[PDB]
Amino acid sequence: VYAWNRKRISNCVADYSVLYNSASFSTFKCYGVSPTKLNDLCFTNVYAD
Amino acid sequence: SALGKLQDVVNQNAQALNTLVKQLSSNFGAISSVLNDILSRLDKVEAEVQ
Amino acid sequence: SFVIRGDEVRQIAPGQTGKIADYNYKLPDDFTGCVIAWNSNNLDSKVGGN
Repeated sequence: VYAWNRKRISNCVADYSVLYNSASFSTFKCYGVSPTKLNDLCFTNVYAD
Repeated sequence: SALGKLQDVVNQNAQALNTLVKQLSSNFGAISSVLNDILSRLDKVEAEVQ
Repeated sequence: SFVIRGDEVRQIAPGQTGKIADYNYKLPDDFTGCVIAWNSNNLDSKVGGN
């Protein structure tokens, strides 16, 4: 965590419903957007830290 | 400058409408001033607070 | 009244989503009521599985 790794996400189609309904996750929270609504949006970029 | 009394009445009413329109761009503490940002970003219970 | 796994108790609330809230049991956004839940591993679990 002292050297956290950032991945730029671009040029692509996501599915955040597949993420937030995944059995893999023990906690999931969102800010400035609500997770139910993410599949209706677009972004100039996404970054994963 | 002779008709300044009548021009002042035109100017005050234009100033008041221009102020009323520009106040639509204010957040008032919401995440956005654009009502369609709030409705496209958030679900009902979170949107109604904004 | 019903049985769910301990992870899913969060979905038994007004305004939620997920396979229980979406496909099994939905509460309205203006729900008036109480949600009551308790662990039943002493009754509803079995060795080799229930």
